[PDB]
Order: sequence, then C-alpha cells, then structure tokens
Amino acid sequence: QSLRSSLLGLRQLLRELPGDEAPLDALAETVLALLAQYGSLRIAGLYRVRYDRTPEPQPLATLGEMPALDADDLLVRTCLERGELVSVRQELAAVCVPLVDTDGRILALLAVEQMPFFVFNERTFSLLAILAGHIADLLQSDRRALQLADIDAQRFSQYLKRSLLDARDHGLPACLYAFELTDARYGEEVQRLLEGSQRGLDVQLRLRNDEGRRVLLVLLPLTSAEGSQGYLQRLRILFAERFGQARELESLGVRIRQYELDAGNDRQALGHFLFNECGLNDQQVA
Ligand SMILES: Nc1nc2c(ncn2[C@@H]2O[C@@H]3COP(=O)(O)O[C@H]4[C@@H](O)[C@H](n5cnc6c(=O)[nH]c(N)nc65)O[C@@H]4COP(=O)(O)O[C@H]3[C@H]2O)c(=O)[nH]1
Repeated sequence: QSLRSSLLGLRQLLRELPGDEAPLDALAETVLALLAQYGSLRIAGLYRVRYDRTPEPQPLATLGEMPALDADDLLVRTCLERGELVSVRQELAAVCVPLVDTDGRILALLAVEQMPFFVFNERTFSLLAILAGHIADLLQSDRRALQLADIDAQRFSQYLKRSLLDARDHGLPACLYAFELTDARYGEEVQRLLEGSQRGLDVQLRLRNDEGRRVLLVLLPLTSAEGSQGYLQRLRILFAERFGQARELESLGVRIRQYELDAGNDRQALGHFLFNECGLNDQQVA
C-alpha cells in the first residue's frame, strides 16, 4: 500500500525539518492533505489538542470553506473524552478523528464537516483512525532525549506497541524475525549484513540472548505473510551476494525464528516468543 509509503513520505519530511520549531505546526498542511486523500474529504480542519484534552480554537490547516469550533460540540466532546473516532448517526460535525500516540496522548484533532456519503462508512473511518495513530507516533519525536534508553530501543518499543494496537484494533499484520547467530566466525559480518538490509519503517534491535549469542531482532510493521516471505527472499539474495552463491544462510550459523502478530493469538504469546523462545528479557524489549 501507499499507506507504508505515505507514512515513509511523512517521516522523511519530518526528518528534514529545521529542528527548531514544532512538527505539528510545520507539517499540518501535509498531514491534513494525507487525511483528506485517504478519507476523500471535502470540508475539514486540523487542530492542536492541549495536554488536558481540550482543542486549540484556531485550526492548523484548512480544507474547503471550514467554520470554527463552536463550543464543546457533542462530537468534539465525545471524541476527546473517548479518545476514539466518533461520527454522527448516519441517518442525518460529520466525523471527529483524534490523533493519538501509543502512550494515549492526543496530539491533534481532525474535524470533518463534509465527505462524500458513499465513503462515509466504517471502512473509511478505519483507515482514518489507522492513519491518525501512525501520524501521532511520528510527530511524537521529542522528550526521548530525556530517557536513558538508546534511540533504537525507544523506536523499536514504540513501533512494536503500535503494531500490537494495529493488530488488536484493526487486524493489521506485522511480523517479527529473530536472527540468532550461532557461529562466531561469521556472526559479526552476518549482523552487519542484516543491519544494512533495513528498509523503510522496519526497526531492529541488536541483542545478546541468555546463551551469549548475537540476536538481531527485526520488526516489520504492516507486513502480511506474503511479503514477510518477500523479505526473506530478498535477504537470501543479499546473503548469496555477500557470502557464497554456493552457500546458504543457515551454513553461516543463522537460526531463524519468526512470529506473526495476530489478534487471534493468545495475549501471552508475543512474550512467550521473545522471552524463553528467543531467550531475551524485559530489559531488552518492552
Ligand atoms: N517489511 C518489509 N517487507 C519487505 C522487505 N523486503 C521485501 N519485502 C516484501 O517483499 C516484497 C518484494 O520485495 P522486493 O522483491 O524487494 O521488491 C520491491 C523492490 O524492488 C521495490 N522496493 C520497495 N521498497 C523499496 C525500497 O525502500 N528501496 C528500494 N530500492 N526498492 C524498494 O519495490 C518492490 C515491491 O515492494 P513491496 O510492494 O513493498 O513488496 C515487498 C515487500 O512486501 C523489507 O526489508 N521489509
């Protein structure tokens, strides 16, 4: 999908930002255009939402002839109280979509007054809420350089939690691969090759399991089983280049463990997979 790409588009617009103002302010037009592109919206506004869940009166960006927030509008009110997307009774201030990061913090409000009736359904609402959540996360970029954990640990943890929320609420797929490197002669060069393979939005952790062996953990957000397979196919081609074509990944001591995130999975399953299947612990992944 252009979902991954649009998010990658936005993230790398953010990564080029001066770094001296505020992402919500600088990117509000593009954020709204994104939300509009996906919801086929005609009249809408993007609004900052302050720490105590009250909306900032003046819109960050407009789309079409768009009137102001009148008061504690029922739809705006329930949106920010429930922290969920709220829309009016179909049988008709059309939709209110909050942008909420993985910590539950509301960063913004998409307030819609007009969108084609034929798209005013659960399918489009879902896509709006998905996009809102991911955009909220990418704007989060701050207060992290006041945490002891490395930037890679922080990112991995947020992306993983977003992936679990996406599986739980929207049935969106993601995959984890743990590469355990069992042969010390090849381990470092294999890990370097895996680190260099990282592509858009996948996030990695460089770890050591309980048995002292290198483990390179890779999360693939928004990635189906098709596709996790495309990833491994790509990776084997890269290994063939780096090491023998005459040779396979497993002959370098690579053991692969894979976990597919599924809302249907038991609640303890991801923890079972990482801790004691992969031999990792809660100080490494949280
Ligand atoms: N999460 C994740 N999934 C992966 C990865 N590598 C492969 N896949 C999955 O396998 C499919 C085939 O990838 P490909 O053969 O590299 O074929 C790719 C590749 O030729 C090109 N492409 C996509 N993204 C990039 C990129 O960031 N850089 C470059 N150079 N090419 C890309 O577009 C083709 C289609 O890509 P997709 O539709 O995304 O479909 C991809 C994707 O679903 C990965 O590192 N992470």
